[PDB]
Amino acid sequence: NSNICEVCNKWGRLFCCDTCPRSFHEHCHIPSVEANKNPWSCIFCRIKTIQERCPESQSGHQESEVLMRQMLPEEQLKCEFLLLKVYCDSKSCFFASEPYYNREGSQGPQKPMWLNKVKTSLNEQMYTRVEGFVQDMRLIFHNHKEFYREDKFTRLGIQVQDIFEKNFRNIFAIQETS
Ligand SMILES: [Zn+2]
Ligand SMILES: [Zn+2]
Ligand SMILES: [Zn+2]
Repeated sequence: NSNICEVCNKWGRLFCCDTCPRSFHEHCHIPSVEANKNPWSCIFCRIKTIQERCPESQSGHQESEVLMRQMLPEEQLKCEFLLLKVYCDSKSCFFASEPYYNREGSQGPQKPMWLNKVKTSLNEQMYTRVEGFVQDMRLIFHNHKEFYREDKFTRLGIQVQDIFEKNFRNIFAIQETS
């Protein structure tokens, strides 16, 4: 197995996947690494299994159809993995914890949002459809773009949104377009 966490790329107290060489900190993995379970399979392995059990799940889909899916166990897992893929990028640090807004010439967002809040919301089964999760994720970056206006820091929002959207299209097998 790897000797660094797959998500944050640091050593420490790592839990190792039994079916692939990835390792994780307890709370870097999503869901948090399960207490018992020997063997244990990580989220990457669990997603690969879904795909292997239903190869047709990789044919293209319309985003509108994906968004209306109810959060049954497989869609719950897919959203957890997509959230994890965003945390895998180091620039996710800027969006993880609860933000505050005091900048001359800008007003804070009406509905603040951040990664750890989405993480809690998934953990507590607060989303009933994929749309709920995707909306909160997109709102993180939209809030950031609006607040930082012409400051070059706005680019961080664009960058992390691009990681989110690329992973969304991959995980949910959105039909490729120009
Ligand atoms: Zn970690
Ligand atoms: Zn694995
Ligand atoms: Zn099948």
